[PDB]
Order: sequence, then C-alpha cells, then structure tokens
Amino acid sequence: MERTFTPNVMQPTPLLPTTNDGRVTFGEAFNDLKDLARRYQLYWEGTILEGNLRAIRRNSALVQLPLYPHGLRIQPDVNNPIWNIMRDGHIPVISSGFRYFRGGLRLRIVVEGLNSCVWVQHHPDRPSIFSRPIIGRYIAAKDAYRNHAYAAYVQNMSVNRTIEVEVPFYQPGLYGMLNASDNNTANSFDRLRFTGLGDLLIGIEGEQPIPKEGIEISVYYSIADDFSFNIFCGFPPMVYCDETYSAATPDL
Amino acid sequence: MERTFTPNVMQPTPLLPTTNDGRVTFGEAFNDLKDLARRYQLYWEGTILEGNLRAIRRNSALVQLPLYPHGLRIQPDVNNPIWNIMRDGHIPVISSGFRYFRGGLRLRIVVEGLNSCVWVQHHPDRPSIFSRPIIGRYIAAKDAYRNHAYAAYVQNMSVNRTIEVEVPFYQPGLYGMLNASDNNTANSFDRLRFTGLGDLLIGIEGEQPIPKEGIEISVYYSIADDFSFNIFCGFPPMVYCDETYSAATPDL
Amino acid sequence: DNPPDPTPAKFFVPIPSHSWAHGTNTSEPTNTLRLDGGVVGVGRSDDIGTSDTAISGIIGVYGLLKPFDWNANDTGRNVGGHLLWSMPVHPQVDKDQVIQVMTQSKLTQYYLPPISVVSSLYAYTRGSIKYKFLFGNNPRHNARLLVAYIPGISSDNRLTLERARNSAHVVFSLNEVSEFVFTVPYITDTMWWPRKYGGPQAAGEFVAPSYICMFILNPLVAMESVPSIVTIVPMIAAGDDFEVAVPAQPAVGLSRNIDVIYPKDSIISFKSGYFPVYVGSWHSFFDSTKAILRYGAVSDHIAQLGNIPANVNRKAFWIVVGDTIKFKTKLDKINGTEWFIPEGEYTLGYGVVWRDGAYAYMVPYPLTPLGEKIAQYTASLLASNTAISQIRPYIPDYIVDSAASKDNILWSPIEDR
Amino acid sequence: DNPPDPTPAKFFVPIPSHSWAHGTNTSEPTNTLRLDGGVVGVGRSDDIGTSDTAISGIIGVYGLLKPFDWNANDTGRNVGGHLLWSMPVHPQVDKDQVIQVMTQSKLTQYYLPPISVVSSLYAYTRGSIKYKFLFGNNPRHNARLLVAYIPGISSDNRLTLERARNSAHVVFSLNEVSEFVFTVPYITDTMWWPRKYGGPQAAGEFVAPSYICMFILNPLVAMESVPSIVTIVPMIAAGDDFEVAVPAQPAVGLSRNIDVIYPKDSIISFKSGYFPVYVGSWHSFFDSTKAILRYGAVSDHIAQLGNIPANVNRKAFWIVVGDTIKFKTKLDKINGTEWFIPEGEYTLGYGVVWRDGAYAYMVPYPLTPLGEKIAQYTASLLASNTAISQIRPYIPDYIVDSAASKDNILWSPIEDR
Repeated sequence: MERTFTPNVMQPTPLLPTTNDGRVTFGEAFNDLKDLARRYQLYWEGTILEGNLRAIRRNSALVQLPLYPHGLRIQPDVNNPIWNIMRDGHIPVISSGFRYFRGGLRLRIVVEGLNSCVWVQHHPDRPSIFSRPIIGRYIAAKDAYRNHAYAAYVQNMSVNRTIEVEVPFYQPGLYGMLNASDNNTANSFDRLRFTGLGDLLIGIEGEQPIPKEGIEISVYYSIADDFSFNIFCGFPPMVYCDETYSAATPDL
Repeated sequence: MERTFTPNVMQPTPLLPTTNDGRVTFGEAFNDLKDLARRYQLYWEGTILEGNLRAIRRNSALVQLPLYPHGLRIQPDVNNPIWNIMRDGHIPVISSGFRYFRGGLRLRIVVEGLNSCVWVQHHPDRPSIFSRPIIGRYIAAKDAYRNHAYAAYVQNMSVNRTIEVEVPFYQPGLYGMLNASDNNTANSFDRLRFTGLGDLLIGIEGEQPIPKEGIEISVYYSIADDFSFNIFCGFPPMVYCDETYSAATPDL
Repeated sequence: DNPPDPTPAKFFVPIPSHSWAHGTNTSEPTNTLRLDGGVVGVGRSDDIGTSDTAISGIIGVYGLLKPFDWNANDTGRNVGGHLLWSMPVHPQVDKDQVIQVMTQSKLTQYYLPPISVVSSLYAYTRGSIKYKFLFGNNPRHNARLLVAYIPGISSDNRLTLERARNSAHVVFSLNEVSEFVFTVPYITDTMWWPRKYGGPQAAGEFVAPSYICMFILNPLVAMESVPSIVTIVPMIAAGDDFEVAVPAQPAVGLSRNIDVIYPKDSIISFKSGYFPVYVGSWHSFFDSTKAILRYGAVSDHIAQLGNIPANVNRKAFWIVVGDTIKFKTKLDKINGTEWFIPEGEYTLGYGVVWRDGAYAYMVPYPLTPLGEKIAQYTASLLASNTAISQIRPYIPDYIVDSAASKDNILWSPIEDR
Repeated sequence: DNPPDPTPAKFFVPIPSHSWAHGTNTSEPTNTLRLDGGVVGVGRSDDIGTSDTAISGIIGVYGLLKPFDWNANDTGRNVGGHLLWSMPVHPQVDKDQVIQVMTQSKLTQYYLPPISVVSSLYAYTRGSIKYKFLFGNNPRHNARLLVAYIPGISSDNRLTLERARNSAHVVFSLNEVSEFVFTVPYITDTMWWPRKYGGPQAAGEFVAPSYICMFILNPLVAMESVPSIVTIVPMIAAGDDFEVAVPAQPAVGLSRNIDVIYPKDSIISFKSGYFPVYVGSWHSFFDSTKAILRYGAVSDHIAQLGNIPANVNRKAFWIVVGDTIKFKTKLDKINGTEWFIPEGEYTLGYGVVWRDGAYAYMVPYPLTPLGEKIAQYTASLLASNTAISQIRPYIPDYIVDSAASKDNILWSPIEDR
C-alpha cells in the first residue's frame, strides 16, 4: 500500500528501545490524537453589551453558536490576540486530516459579569450554513427566543458561572462532514444537515441590566466519548505560529 | 566512608532510649524531610493594580510564574516583611542540600479582590531562565494570552477564591537541577530546559474592573507525591533569622 | 415515623468545573442534552469505522519534501564528493525543505508531512525517521550516492564526503532502481528531544540534534538518447520506533484563513516628505550599482526611515505589510553558495536597514524564499560590522529606476535562524 | 421511567481548600494538570535514586566547626589544667564556634553542619552527639586530653579540670593517633529540649542544657625537627539515638541573598551639625587614650546622638547600617580572657552608647567577631553602672585621628547572649 510503502530499506542501526509513548519516563501515554481532542480548547469568545441586544430584551438570546467539530473560521484581529498568534487550536488541526466524523461534542460556557440567569438550548435540526456565530439583535426570532421541546439546560449564575453540557449527534446520515466550506451551492443539502451538530443558543433569563463593561461569554469545547475522527485524507497546508509575532522583538 | 567515619569511639554512657521520632510523646513521627516539604509554604505573593496590566486588558495574564522546587530568589524589602525576617521557607532550605530532583509540585493560588474569572495554564516546554516572576504588561504576548493545548484550569471566583492544581514533571532528561544560578551562559541548555518545571501563568477572564486597592495573588506550593530530593551534596552556608530584626527591641 | 439524622456534616470544597486538562483515563460528569438520561452514545456499524486517530498510523504515512534536479551534464557539480542535498534531521521538516506558497501581506503556507503536523502538537519527540528517496530515472541512468547521518551537527559548514563516511551512513546504487529508504538512527545525549518550531515569538523553540547529507560517490551518467536530468523527490515518515511526548501549543495553524495582524508597535516607515519611494541608485553606495529606496532624483535624496525602536533586534530584517511595489533587480551567484537572483521583475517583500550616521536608509529585497535568506544574511553582516566591501555581493544590483509607491510603505521586524 | 428521588439532602460544610498543614498519612484531592486523569506519577529507574531525605542519613554526616591551634612552645598556656576549647552542647552549634563570613551592611553567613541545618527546621531535639576531633600531628607529638560533658551548665565560669573530672568524661591519648570521637550523652530533666536559636526578634529561643570542655591533662610535646603547632579540627554529627520533634519557623535562611532591611523606627544617628564624624580622643574620657567619635578638633566637640527611643534595651549595642569609615585602633589582652585586638586598620561596624548627662556619645568598635563580643560586654557593664575605671580595659585605644565620614552614620540596635 503506497502511502506506507518502504522499498529497499537501508538501516545502519537497530531501532530505538521503546518508552511506551512516554509512559516510562513520564507517568502517562501519548499514542492517540483522540485523547488530545478530549482536552478542552477555546471555541468562541466575545463581549456583549446592551447595544448588541434587542431594544426590548425579552429574555432573548445572546449568542447563536454553530457547532463544528473542526471549530469556527477564526478571525485574527487586534481585539482577538489568541486567534491572531495562537491561531486554531489542536482540535481544528487534528480535524483537518480527516474527512468525516460521527459523535457528539462537550461544551463549557463561562459567563462573567451577569447576575441574571442563563438558558441554553440545542437545535439539532437547525444547524447554520456559515462558520461564524450570530450575536444579539442580529439573531432571527425563530432562534432569538426559547423554543419548546428541545434539549435544554437553565442555570442561575448565582450558584455557578460555568455551564457544562454535552451536545449529541442527531443527523439523518452516516457521517458528518469535517472541514466544510461556507461557499457551497452545488451541495447545499450536505452543508445544511450533514455538517454541523445543530446550533447552540445561549440566552439570558431575567430583567437585570448588563454592566457598562458588558458580559463576557467564553465557550470551550472538546470531543465526546462517542466521537470518532473517521476517514484519514491528507493534511492541508499549514501556517507557522512563529510567523505571526516575530522573535525579532523577543518581548512584546 | 569518610562522611560518616567515626574512629576510636569514646562513649561514657549508653544511648538514649527511642521515642520513634516523636511518636511516643506526640502522636506523630518526624523522620523524613520529604514530609515537611509536603507542608505548603509561600512561593510568591504580590498586589496587582490596573496600572500593572496592559492598557486594553484582553483577558491577558496577571502573573508569569517560574516553577522551581527550591523556590524563587527572595527580595527582602519594606513591602515584603516575610522574606525580610522569615527569609526562605523550609522547602528552599531543604532543597539546598540536594543537587537534583525528579517529581512534580502542588500549587495553591489564592486570589482576593477580584469578582471575575481566573485562568491558569502550565507551560512545561517554556520555563524561565530567571528566578523572579514577570508581572502584567511586562509579560510577552506569547505568554500574556491563553495558549492552546496546554494543561489548564479555569475557575470562577464566585464559586471559590482558591485554586488547587498539581504541576507535573515534563522534562526531557534524567534529573532537574536544584539551586540553579541565573548567571549561566556556559550551560544555557541545562538552565533552560533542565531546571524548572515550566512557567505557570495566571490570568483574568472577564471585563470586570480591578478595585483601586488592586487584587492580591498568593501562590503557595509544596512537593508532590512523586517528588524526590535526589543527590545529597553539602548544605550551603546559612543566615540566621534572629539577625534580621534584633531582640534589642523585643516588641516592634 | 420521622427519626432525626444527626450524622455529622462533611467538609466539602466547591469548585465551578470539572477537569479541563484530562482527556483520557477518567469519567467526566456533564449535563447531556438528550431524552435518555443514562450513559448514551451514538450508534455504529461497519459503514462507520472506528476513530483513525492512532498516532503511529498517521505519522507512518509519507509526506513529500522539496524535490531537486540532478543534472548529468553539469561538469561542475556532477562530480565525486559534491553535496547534492542536506538538512537537519527532525520530525518537523526545515521550512526551506518543504513546498511553500507565499502571499503578500499574509502568512506563508507550508505543505507539512503527517509526521511534521502531528509533531507540532507535542513538545517532545524521539525515534528513527524513514527518508524515502524517489528518482526520476530509467534503465540507462547510473550513479552511486552516499547518504549519511551526522549526530550532533546542525549545518554543512564543516561537512565533506571524506568526513561523512565517518558516521552512520548508507551507499545507494541507482542501477535500475528508482526508490529506496534510508531509515536514519536516533543519536542523542538525552531521551526526548525538544521540538524545533514552537509558538509565537519563537516560544519554546530549540534546534535539531543531527544532520542528514547526500553526497555524490559515483556521478550520474546518462546517454544521448535519454534525459540528462534526474529529479529526486525526498519523502519522510516515522520509523516503527517513533514516539511523541507532551501536548503543547500547536506550532501550526490551518490555512483556511492566512490573515495576520502584525504588532502596530513594531511597525516602521519613512519620515513625512520622504515618501513616496522608488528603487534606485546613488554614488556613495558602491558607485550606484546597488539598489536602494530613494524619494527623489536629486542626489542625496535617499528615503529616510522614521524612529526605529531600540527593542528591535540588531540582526533583524524587515517585511512589507501594506501596499508595495515591483522592481527589476538581479544578483550574480555568490562564491561557495547556490545563491543567485536571475534578472527579472520582482515584488518588494523584504528590506534591510542601512545606517549612515543619524540617518537610516532601507535596502530592497525581492519577495522570494531566496530573497528572504539573502536579506537575513545581510542584516547579520551589518550586525558584526563586516567590511563594507564584503557585504557588497549580498546586495541586489541596480538596473533601472522602478515605479513609485502610492504612498508610504510600512515594514515589520522579522528574524530567522 | 422517571422515578422521584425524595432521599433527604445531607448537611455539608463548605470550605475553600484542603489541608495546608498535612504532609504525610493522607490523600490530597487536587486538579492534576495532565492528560491522564488517574493517579499518575513520574517514571523512574536506577538512574534516578529514591528521595534521600531520611533525616538520620542527613544528620549523621559530620560538619566542620571552628578549628584552633595548640602550640607546644606556649609555656603559659600549654600546661596541665588549661582549658583548650569549650562550648555548650546543642545540635545547632554556637555561632562563635562556626566558620563565618561577614558583610558590611548585610547578614553574616554561617557554615552550619547538617545536624545544625536540619535542627533549625524543628522545635525540639534530643539524643547523643558525636564530636569527632581531628589533630594535625605526626608520630612525634604526644599529649593527653580530658574532654568532659557537664550536664546543667552553660558556661565555663566555674569550670576547672579538677571539677570536670566529676562528670561524664573521656581521656584521650595523642600517641600516634589523629582522630577520635567523643559521643556525648543526653542528660536532661526532660524528654525533649527546645532549640536554642529560633526566629526574628529571638522568637521562641532558649538555652542549651549542657557543656563540653577540653582540658589539658598532659601537655603537648614536640621536638626540634617537628612543627610545634598542632591544629585541632572539631566536627559534629548526630548519634544513632538522635531525634527531632516539631516543625517550626526555620531558624535559618539561604545565603543566595544576604540583604536585609533593618526597621526604620529603630535607626539612630547624629544630630544635624554634629556630622560628619571621625574617630579621635578627648581629655575627659580616660585622659584621651580611648577612641570616641568627634565632629571637630575643638574640644568638647564630641558627636552627639539624636533621640534614642525608650523601647531600646539598656544592654544593647549598635551596628552601622549605611556607609562607614575605617580607623586604626588596638586593645591589649584583658586579664582572664583571650581578648585582644592587634594594632591595625579596621572598618567601623559596631558602637556602644556612652551617656554623659543630657548628651549621648558613641564609642567605635571594629567590624570583627571579637569586636562584636567586646562591644556587647561593654554595653552590659554600662548597664549595671560598673565603675568607670573597670570598663576602661574593654574600650579600644586611641592611636591617631581617622578619616571622616561622607555624611551622617546610621546605627541599628542589636543584642547577643
């Protein structure tokens, strides 16, 4: 099989004795990318002010969040230092080498600055066809308000400011597409219902005003236990993080 | 063996009957320095004001903390009464008698005055070559912001103002050097990657302003269960704590 | 019945969340958004494989490296003892040994092999590496090569065939053979070796431990009815003994978005009234045979740079950020190197600062991988106060004045190995 | 199925953290920063020993104490009954029996033995102590010594050979023997004995329970073709029966940073116009044969000290904090002691306050371990209103006026045993 084809081997020395993927020297093993994809990373983070929400905030949504195992399309700007120099996390880098998947994701919503209550819904039959989130007053009514019968969780910030949920796989097909394009008209159906786990909506439930500094919502994510990165195609070409901010100014 | 060589013994009385290292009189034994090194002590403590951080605080780091089993190089001044008269803790005193080590450390970060969220990362492949911490706006971008894929912990101060983490040993060699010098050019490689456990970064995640009194961060540390003080070389010369503040003014 | 329960309360410590770092060998409490409240997992069948994230199966797949031509008619190069190809040995490949795509004002795209991609996710690495060499030949071509693994060496500064034979090496015969693999050893003074490329501002970076070099033993022979050039395509994969230690900030990012915002505090430009600029010549700089940026045709009208911050490394060269210009330059092959710039029209991508007293001037360089190397080398020569006469061959030549810029040109500090 | 769970809630008590004091015989919940979420510990091999922190193995190692010379030609000292060497017995050694390094304006560095270092970490101590004595002799030298352990005595004020023989003691013969160990007993009215040196401001300090003394039984003999001086190097280690009870504030700190900031509230100096100062003489003070600090050459121009706070102990002497001066002084050997200062140039390190009515004057002392002792003893004599004529031999002599100070001189209160 050509991908691993090694003809006419010329090997001067014997192989190097094993450490069981680090288990001999350190106390743990490192043999599967799936394990690393289960270590949380930043999915999206933003600040929301009263001006971003509807004039009359009738317990409306704060964030409409599309759920992709390969993460969102990052926007590196002066306001987002992480995406600019850290770029994409490990999970989007891992995901890029595989075509398909079939599992769920585990999220962690951290809301700071708000004394009210937060509601979270999962819309598996309504996933976005764009790789960017929708904020506040730009969210359509169909999603801006709590829908019935969807799997949900409602949490008071007074008890805990961190929400922990696991989003399931509810798709009509065999696989979900990894690394999908937002420019897709020839296969809209694939992009619409065979790509994302369904939008996750994060809203507020109370009359408390938002501080002038605003509230900050940080969504971390990771792969669930039933998740699988399925068919290994090539890796795409990469960029180097050390080529964002140069070492010509070692401290900056 | 010369270090314990005792020739021509002259002993007037028999030995003193045992108490099993205090277990007979008090309820516990005292036979190993490793046990004392597992009792927490102050590692570093400081106050941070808005003026110490970047003008635009984009969830940037508060403290860049180098991790040494033998502790930091203390600075005794009028603002730091502990280091001035208590000097170095027991762990730096214990560490001074040994050349090497191979284990992890256990930390405890206590953050007071902040209502926001705190993030903590461990950078095992990026340990500092200096025995002093870096604060706020002086922290380079590569460390000032949350990096991906590193072992981390994110904690809301609303639930608990004390963070408990254990930092592992992730070094490419056999030993880590104890009592290492900051003036080291002939062996930069040893000082860079075979000395410290890797920097620990403590940052803030939220838009909440810092009070005019500032926030205070107190990091305590101790030896982990897998830790070992390894090769006994000499003790270095010591200073006496009773020679800081004199008893000539018994109350002061 | 309502019996009291005076059982003593337990001490418990409240924390807001479960582990953020743990990814294996533990349970994770969570609120599952399902109708079934038990331990639930999506259904499967043979239609849906198991996760193919086993590292060894990934890094075992060969990735392509920068190919090169092997010309049988080159009576200069095609001789015994000649170094055809060489580089440091480490899982991430050197950037200049990998296929690239550059974009003005954006980041470079690198085609990294699977072993390189995976390694950039971890801090340490170790083991043998399989270097497969593919030759574009037919049964007429013949040669013998000596490829060597030199432990503890990072460059070819002291490297000769007659020294390379004194390390672990193999001798390959190209007699009706097109593929062979050189599984190189792992020879180190330690058990794990730190990755070379790390994070922003060279965070946690280091160097490679060893060197691989291909020498000409018996030169390539062809005939008159057969191609005189034989291309060689190097490929790389992990040996069966390869391992990766410790999760760290990825050295890499995806190429879906190659945008980048360079730090505003490091940006430099020309003083007001000293722009627009164009590429030209003036007498006090190698008798006006070399290229510099001018702001006018009167002489001693050489564009001056604004204030250059003191935190900028002395050995650093510069890269253009905003709009730029095209200019025609050339550079003749430099002795002891394969460094030459053919005469053509190139975009301005790099610059090196030439200081003359209280005035600072900027020297233009082409936006090309070789232009990046020559610019860096020149900046280093200015750093060691090298003779002005010895830096001369590393500076692009003056051919003709080029177009002017729309306005000022912005530059950002960079530095390479 | 969705059965209700009406099981009564339990009372629990929230606390922010786990134990801070516990270091053994318990588990510690914590968030491990690893990828493996189980009970994980770093790997090991024979290349990496086990922790060598077992106390008995540490305090068993001998440490060196202050050596001394034993001169066979000293017809005064080298006689039967003479006390060669003596000190209190306790695990921390007396400060004046340990090798020292002093630094102007900084802390003194002490070379403490392993048994001394470890003991400073704990509050109590008990057991036998091994005192090894090493002699610089060859087969010509001969003597006999009587070393004794005197329980319940802290000084040699009532100590004679003919009394020392009435306690536990040993008699050593130096006949072709260079090393011997005197394992002294532990004789106390209680089971644990409090450490001597504690913390800042003598926090939790106490005294030693017993005394060790070396007497000359048969005086040292040498010959003409052989060195007449025999050096004796005392060393100390813990006996097999030695134990340490209770963790407390370390009596010691590292010497990596010997800086110290003395309390500003205790600092004293000279009144304005009464500085700069120099060391000199005046008539009303032992006919101008002793050293005092003057501010001018007109007489009755003796530097006056500023306000001295009432919280300062009456028996306390002083130490210079900032800049200082050098001065030439001397002191002849005092009867019944080995106290003498040879004529030389010394830095000014210590001072004792001499009161004359509403005016307070300062007497200079050399920055030397013996100068520290003589200064302290003098301050004590002034405290008991000792005769002015009897304090005279404890004051440095006047030789010649010394250089002046740059400006005022600052002093800080200190006190010794």
